[PDB]
Amino acid sequence: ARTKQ
Amino acid sequence: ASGESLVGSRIKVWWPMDQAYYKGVVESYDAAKKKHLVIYDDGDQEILYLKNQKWSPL
Repeated sequence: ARTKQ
Repeated sequence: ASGESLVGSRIKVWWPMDQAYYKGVVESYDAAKKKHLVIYDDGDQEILYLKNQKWSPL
């Protein structure tokens, strides 16, 4: 998904 | 502020999932697909439709 974490 | 004129600009792009802005530069624009290539500070890259993105210059 579009997350850094 | 979209389109080919944005190339070369430093922008910050909103990632909703992180509730965060991430800084990058617009390296190119694909006219036919209306896509901007953003290269981020941290080494990430995204091909984006900026019109459906929250983002800002500076």
